[PDB]
Amino acid sequence: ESSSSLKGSALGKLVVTSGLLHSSWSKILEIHNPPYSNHDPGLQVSGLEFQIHREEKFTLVVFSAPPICRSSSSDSTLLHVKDKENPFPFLCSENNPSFSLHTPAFNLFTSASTSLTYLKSELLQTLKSEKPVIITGAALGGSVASLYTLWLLETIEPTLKRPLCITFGSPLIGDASLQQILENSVRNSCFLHVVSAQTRIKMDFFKPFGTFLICFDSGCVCIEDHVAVTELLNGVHDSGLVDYSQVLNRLDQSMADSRLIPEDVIKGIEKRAEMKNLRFDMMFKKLNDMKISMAYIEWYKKKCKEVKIGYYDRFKTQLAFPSKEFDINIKNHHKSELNRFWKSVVEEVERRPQSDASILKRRFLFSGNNYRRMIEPLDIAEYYLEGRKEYRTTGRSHHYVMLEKWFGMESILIEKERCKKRDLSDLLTFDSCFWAEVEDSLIVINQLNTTVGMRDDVREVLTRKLVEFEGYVWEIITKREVSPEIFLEESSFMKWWKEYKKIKGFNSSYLTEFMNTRKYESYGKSQ
Amino acid sequence: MNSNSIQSFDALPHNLRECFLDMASFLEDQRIIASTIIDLWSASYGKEGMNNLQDLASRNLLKLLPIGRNEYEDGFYNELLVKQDNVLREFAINQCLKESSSIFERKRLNLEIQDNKFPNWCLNPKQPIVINASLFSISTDDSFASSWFEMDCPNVEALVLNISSSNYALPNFIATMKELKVVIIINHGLEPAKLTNLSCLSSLPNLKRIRFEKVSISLLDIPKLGLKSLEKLSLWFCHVVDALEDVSETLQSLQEIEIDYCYNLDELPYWISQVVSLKKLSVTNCNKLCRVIEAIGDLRDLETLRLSSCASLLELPETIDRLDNLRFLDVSGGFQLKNLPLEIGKLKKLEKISMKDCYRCELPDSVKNLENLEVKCDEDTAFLWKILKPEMKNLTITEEKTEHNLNLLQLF
Amino acid sequence: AFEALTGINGDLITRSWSASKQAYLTERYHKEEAGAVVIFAFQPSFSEKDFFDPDNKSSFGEIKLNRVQFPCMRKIGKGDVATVNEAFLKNLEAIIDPRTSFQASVEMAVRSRKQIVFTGHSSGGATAILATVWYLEKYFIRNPNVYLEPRCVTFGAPLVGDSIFSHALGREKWSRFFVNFVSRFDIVPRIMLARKASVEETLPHVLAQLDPRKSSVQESEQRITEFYTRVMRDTSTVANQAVCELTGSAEAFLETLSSFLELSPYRPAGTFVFSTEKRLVAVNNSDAILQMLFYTSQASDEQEWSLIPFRSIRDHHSYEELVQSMGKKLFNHLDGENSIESTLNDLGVSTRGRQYVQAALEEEKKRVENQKKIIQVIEQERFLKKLAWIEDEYKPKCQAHKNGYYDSFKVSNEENDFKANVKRAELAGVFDEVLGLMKKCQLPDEFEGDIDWIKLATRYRRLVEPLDIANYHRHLKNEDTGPYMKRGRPTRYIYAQRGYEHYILKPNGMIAEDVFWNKVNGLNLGLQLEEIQETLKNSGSECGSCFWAEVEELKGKPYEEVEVRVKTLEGMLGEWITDGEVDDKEIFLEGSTFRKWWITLPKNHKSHSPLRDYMMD
Repeated sequence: ESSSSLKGSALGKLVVTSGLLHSSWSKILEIHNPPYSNHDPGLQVSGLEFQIHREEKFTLVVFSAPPICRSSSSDSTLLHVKDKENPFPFLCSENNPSFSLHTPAFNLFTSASTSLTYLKSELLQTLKSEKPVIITGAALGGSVASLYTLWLLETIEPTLKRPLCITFGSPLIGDASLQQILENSVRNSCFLHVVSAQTRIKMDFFKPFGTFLICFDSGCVCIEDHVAVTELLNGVHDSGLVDYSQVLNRLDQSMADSRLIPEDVIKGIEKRAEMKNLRFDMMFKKLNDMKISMAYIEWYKKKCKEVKIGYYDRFKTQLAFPSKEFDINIKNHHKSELNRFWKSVVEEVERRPQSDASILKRRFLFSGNNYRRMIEPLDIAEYYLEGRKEYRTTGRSHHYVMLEKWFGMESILIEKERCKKRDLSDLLTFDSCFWAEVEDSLIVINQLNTTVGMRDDVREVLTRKLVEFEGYVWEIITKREVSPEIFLEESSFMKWWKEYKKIKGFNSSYLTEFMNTRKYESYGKSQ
Repeated sequence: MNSNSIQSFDALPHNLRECFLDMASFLEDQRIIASTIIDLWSASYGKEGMNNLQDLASRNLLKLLPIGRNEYEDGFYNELLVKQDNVLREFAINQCLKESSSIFERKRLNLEIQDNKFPNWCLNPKQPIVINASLFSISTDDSFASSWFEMDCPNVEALVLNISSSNYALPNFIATMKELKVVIIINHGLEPAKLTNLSCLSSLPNLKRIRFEKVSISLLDIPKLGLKSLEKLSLWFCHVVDALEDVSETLQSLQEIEIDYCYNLDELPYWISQVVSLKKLSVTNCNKLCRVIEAIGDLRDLETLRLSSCASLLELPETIDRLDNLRFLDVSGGFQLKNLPLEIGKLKKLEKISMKDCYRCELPDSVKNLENLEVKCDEDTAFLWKILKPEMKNLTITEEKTEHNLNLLQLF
Repeated sequence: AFEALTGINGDLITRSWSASKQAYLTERYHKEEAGAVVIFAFQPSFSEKDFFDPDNKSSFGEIKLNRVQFPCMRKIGKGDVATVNEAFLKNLEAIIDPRTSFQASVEMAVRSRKQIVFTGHSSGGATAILATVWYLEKYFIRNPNVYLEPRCVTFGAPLVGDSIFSHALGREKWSRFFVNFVSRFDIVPRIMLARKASVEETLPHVLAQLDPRKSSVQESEQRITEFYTRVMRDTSTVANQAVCELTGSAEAFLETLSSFLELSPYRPAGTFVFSTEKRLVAVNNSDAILQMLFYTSQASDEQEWSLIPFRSIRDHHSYEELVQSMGKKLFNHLDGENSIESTLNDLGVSTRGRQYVQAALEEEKKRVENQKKIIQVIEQERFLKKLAWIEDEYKPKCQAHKNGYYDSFKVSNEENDFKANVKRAELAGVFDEVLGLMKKCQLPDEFEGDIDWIKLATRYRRLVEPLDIANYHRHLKNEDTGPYMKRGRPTRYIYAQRGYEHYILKPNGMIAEDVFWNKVNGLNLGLQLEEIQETLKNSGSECGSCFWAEVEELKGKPYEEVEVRVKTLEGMLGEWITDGEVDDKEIFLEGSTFRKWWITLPKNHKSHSPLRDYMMD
């Protein structure tokens, strides 16, 4: 009666009546039972066998491999994001910079990357054309086919069709780190590992990923929850060849029985499923609180403009030298809550996009973009107080980077017009690393003045980084892409300008005219 | 001025206009945490002070502004601000001036020292200098060098030190204030004021309340001062320096500790856990406090434990399960609080848990044991308790929603 | 008891079955007057063209209803229209064609206040279903009376509409009018769950075998058995997908599978009455009916399996028996009884089939539970107060400042402005939660038609959409993500608008878009109709709540750029004020952005403007 157990049996039936199992398996049979043979003495004569079947409404790819060592073939290859032997750099994460693959399967994939690289482009085009692609394999053949599928999942946009990998009694492929990377992920949904109910797998290092079709004489169950799959299939290495022709036949009968799966396991799936649903709903309701926190931060910022320091500076100053309570609440209540929230948003939606067409839906994408421009400067202020350097290229928290990339991608497609006479008092600077540029230039100015024994060559680089920054500043003013608040008396930008005036020289500077004449006092105001 | 400044003062009952007159010991547009005024009023008026503060509010002699839940009923007043219009405050200052034409006979003496220019009465030749005042306030500025005169202050029951300096040495004539019941020291300066000569407080036999605001002190060294009659200690927005001889029967009267906004506090001093007489311990808005020592279980008579809005406090000491007398556990604001103590259910006198934003807090199985329990929380946090309820004897879930306003901006 | 559920009484049942039989002889339709009852019975057809239209390229012969003559057959907020079997619909169209008497006979029965009934057997039943909604759209929704309610009674009808179709009959409260009798094994109610390509080989033969005026020249076993097997296999697939999709569950492998599945869209519409030798079992819940369509037509032993495809054809003609044996049968209402177990056992449903049917019914109970939860929140004072504060405190005070609450909010000076923004976000959260549930179909079908809800949303929209437009512009979101009327507007507001428009306009059979374009043409703007429609794209002169956005898009641009839009806006402001969409105490204030932009307009326009008296200058 559990909505999970119901869904599992109904989904198993769906897969079976699919015909995906009969398609895949009959092609696998053809590798070793060729349909057409010729007996010409002339035409007749360990590694990877493979065959492409370009059918009419799909392209199927079978991989096959030599039968596996049973007593001790566990072997593990470690793949680090910075390793160049790594074919799956895109799979790695900040929490998961490395993972491990069963080494026979891995080496079998690598050897064959040649001549199948070509295949990869076609398949992607095939998918791009809206034509399905299945990739399949028995045993270590399935292991290799799964590695190949992963190889095809480099770019996941919610709008690109995705390959389906179907496996038959394969061994495990990834470790616990691969599992974590793939969990609850669109990638994870590309793999169906058909296994027999009586099959057992030793699972002390290799861990299940993807969906599992667990087959009984009475029928099958589609299980997506990986701890349930561990529960049902972990034993002590008790493999037995399973003729999957026989399994497919018995599924076909469907004349399923009661209690295919133990109750406790079902309960667990249901519990974890419902926690996940509630977590999703919570993210949606908690967005409203985050917008309210943003509203408090709006009022902080206006007050900081009124006092002529600016919010970033006030945040920085007050963090270094605490003296007022409001600021401590801004930082430890609202900014903190906002950071946990939006980090979690990004980490979730790059696993499971939010709609057919979008990684992030408009409420999330748009208010995430506002959150970026508003609150990344505070994280920059913290970053520079800590004495860290080079924020843009070495320091950005990932979630800010994703929110920027996604908003840019969508912005390409948005009809908008900026009015050249709008008051910009409330503009949120588009380059949310702007303050990092200010702080870096301050640092270089200190290096110029305070460093003695500096070589001439370095000084020139420093000076041109200086003129570079000046050009960046002038372009963002010209293009009306900075908040007028950078010009407040007490801000770090005005500090930068004071220090720089002394160092700079003899060049056209539309910036210095602009500053010297005070026209910055009119930047962003009209009538 | 207004027809209801002079007239609402002229109608005032005795106690209310004395309180109004107390308001003259605060600075212009000071943001007064109500705790300050309650402490001050405590000696003369007991528990009626919040009543008096509300009375003065409702007849428009002062303004009250809540900056949080403000459940004043529990006895916490850190979440209410008091402001007074500077016209009313100047009126009060001049009422205090006209109560006596002799500064030596005045009941309320408000002394002010700018650029180290002491008033002429302080420099008088015919020592001894003896003042009659009951309420004594001293405002010094940021260039003040703490070069005090000598005087006797036999009648002072309440002292308000308004300080703006990086360094401040308490004046030795405090040691003559045998009748002192309350000491309030608030720093209005940018930098935490480093206090010295706190030992002038050591032998004041009636000293029951101390409140420090935005000063720098050794919290660790507080028991070395004796303070044998102290009933409440409050530290607000104060910087703590790590670190004189231990004393016998330290803080034997200590009954309530409040610590708020102490941003570089990273561990409770051990001596706080060893104050057997302690009834209430409140730590709020201390954002570097990661842990609370488990020695707090030693606090036998504790009835209220407030560990609240501490951004970094991820778990509670398990030994809370020894606080047999605990009535009230307040951990509201613990956005990152992950678990309640495992054996929380052992406590047979716990009547109320407040956890208004602890939406990442898991609930231990023991909570089912607690009976006749009120839980104050938000709806999200309310979710786990809604599930536990049917298994529980007379659980009350009170769902608090936030009241949004701009009042904390006053503290900007 | 039976009449309580269904509104029909066995006398009408038997008369309807009789009239159905008579419609075989007649071409297209037969009329039958029985006192104050007028029965239209529709001729079945047994050609394949009459189930799967030859010109229709889709896999299930479906077509979208025309939104203009079936304006209720859609999801209101979402906008999406119902889908029906194209061949059935074309049959209906041929019948209502004025070259027949059908419409005049209907109008004559209406004037006489007689009860109108639409029946049919097999595909005539399908036509009857469609005819009913046509009648519901032309006569009932206009001026509804008890005298004027129709009754639709079908026997062994194939499925007709999709899930939106069923939803719409639900929301209009029309599904009570539909009673569909199905014998347990009859194939016809199942056929349209199968893909055209699964049965096209064997459909003509079994249709001929189903035709009682047949040769039965070839009586083929394999063809019938083939047909049955394909039908039920496709039916199982649809049912399984439905099980998987019932809860709004994360559906990730299912999504994956979707590329390899192609499932019929048709769903049970109306009340279904399953008949066995023992029982008459009434069922309202469409999802449960679908599961039953699969699970009541199974076999226990192999021998039965051989037999069933054949009973599956004969039972299509079990309806004389049914009509004659109503008093001899055990009647119950599935939806209402606390234990369905024995009821569904007597229908051959497996235990799992029970659990599927059960889950479907429980899903309806949870939709109801969600409604009660929303209602309690909306009912709460704290929710209500926020609207009140905006309405009784924010707006009066902001009017006193003499710029109104739109500009006051936009010039976000005071604490009250902050409180206004916070109320605005909290309310958005509440209505975004309701909209979440509506989008996933986790509220009852009646919800969007519920007048209390319509009124609350309309008050909220009128009051606070202006504040969300102020919020959009005060902080330059229009310069980030465009004009509000295109990518800014919250969907909650469009749902509220559409719900209100539908409630107000359905009694008179017009749709809001057509009302709008007629008013525009009546403005005499003098451009060509397509050119005006292109000038007014994404205008938000379509909604009063959206007025500020139009002003924010027009203000400060050269009058001749925007003359059409200025005049359209002016032209509808009068009724906007009349109806309460726009507040005449706010817009014309000296402070108002609208007033200040309007005095900027050229003098002639102003002289000739409807609004000149309201604003000086």
